[PDB]
Amino acid sequence: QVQLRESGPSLVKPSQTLSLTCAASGFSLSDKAVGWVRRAPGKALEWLGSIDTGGSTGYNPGLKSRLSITKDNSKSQVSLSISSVTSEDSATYYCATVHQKTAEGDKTCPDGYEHTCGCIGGCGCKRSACIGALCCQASLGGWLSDGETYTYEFHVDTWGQGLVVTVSSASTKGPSVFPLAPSSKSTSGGTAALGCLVKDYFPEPVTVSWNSGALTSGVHTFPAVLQSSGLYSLSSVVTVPSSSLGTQTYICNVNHKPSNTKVDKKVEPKSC
Amino acid sequence: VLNQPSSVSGSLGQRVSITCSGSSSNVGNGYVSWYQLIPGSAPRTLIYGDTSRASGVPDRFSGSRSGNTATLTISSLQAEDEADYFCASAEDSSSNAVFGSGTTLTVLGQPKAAPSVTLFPPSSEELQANKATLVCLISDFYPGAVTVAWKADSSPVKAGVETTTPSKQSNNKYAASSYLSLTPEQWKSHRSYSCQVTHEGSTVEKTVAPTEC
Repeated sequence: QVQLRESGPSLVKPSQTLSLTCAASGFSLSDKAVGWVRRAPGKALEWLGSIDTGGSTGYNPGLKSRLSITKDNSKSQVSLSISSVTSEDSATYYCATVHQKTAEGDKTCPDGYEHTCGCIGGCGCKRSACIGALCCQASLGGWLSDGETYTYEFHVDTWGQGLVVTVSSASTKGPSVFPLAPSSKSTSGGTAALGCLVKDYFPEPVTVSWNSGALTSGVHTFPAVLQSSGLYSLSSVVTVPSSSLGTQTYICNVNHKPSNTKVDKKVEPKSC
Repeated sequence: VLNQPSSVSGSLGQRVSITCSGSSSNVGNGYVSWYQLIPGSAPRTLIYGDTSRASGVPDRFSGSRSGNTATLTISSLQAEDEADYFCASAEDSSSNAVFGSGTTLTVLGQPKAAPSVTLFPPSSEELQANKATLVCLISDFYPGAVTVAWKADSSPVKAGVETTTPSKQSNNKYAASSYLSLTPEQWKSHRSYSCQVTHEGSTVEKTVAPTEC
């Protein structure tokens, strides 16, 4: 299957250059074009640029001066660099295979218009209600379909997963991981919720698995809170049989790539 | 930017339409695409070439166009369809894509689901690091709107409280969390702390005490 994976720093200082990389799998970079798209928090999708099968690049015109896309078919990687970034560039960045084609010969007339060849000068488009050989004139709202009708096709095919990027002068902070053990009164009968608190990290993102990924059912990782301190905290819990709270091993696997921190926190049962 | 409505709403099982307005140099060129961005998930290509459904897109999603205004029509509305919807189209270059301003879809008629609250006290490890965080986890509720209040013993607490905006889980219900940061001294000095979660006029209170270990 076609897969795309973004890598690069999740934190960049203001005025630095953000450089990302896209790893392709399931196809060859000499067969499909790859493009970059970003969505800042709350705002709309924003096109960045693409590089086609021939190494030819196209960019968002307003951002072109600060962009640069390169490719290496061998390593099967697509790169993106954005210079002089600011808070405005904080966003989720996607790479994706994109469809790009320039088509010609579209003499079809829009809705409410009709194709005719009985106009002065040959064939064109007239309003359906217009009558006469001058209906392809501009004064009557028509046009002659002569020569070059270039139509541009674009759409994103397979979307990457997306890399979170924060542009800030605040410094990285790795998380403190604390066990969340159920007490004898916080259980829920035959099951109980145990978890991990991932406290005071910056920037996003953080991932949590359980037992190296062998425990997935009943796992609920909550979205992070952004605290007035500018730091993030999130929690992950898993619901397990109450019988096993003190005989089965439960370990949360926390990953905070922006600080190069990984924590395996074994959650032990409380006594009372 | 292509012009879309800020928001639209349709009832369960019924049908909704989302417009995408531009010029003859983008939407007019007749190759409009549509994308579904569900919170937390990667974007999903719905439509391309005005009307062609992308791979795996159910038949319920229909694209159309008349002149310089395209339309995405979603039928048999399901709760999972709530998401931000974007149109796009090239402009004067196959490598110059323009996106719409986005439309938030609210599916109406979804029934109330009451929150489950789990409250954890500070771990013994954190207390030894001279910190203390109460963790109030809130799950499985709809609509995604709660107010969280904290009590020390029976007195309200406003300092040190951090609460998330609710966000949608996989099961079409919402999740939220609230954190109360204390010193180990404060935690130990009170008889209990409480997290009070109010959802649709009903309040769930969970309580923890330093005496419990």
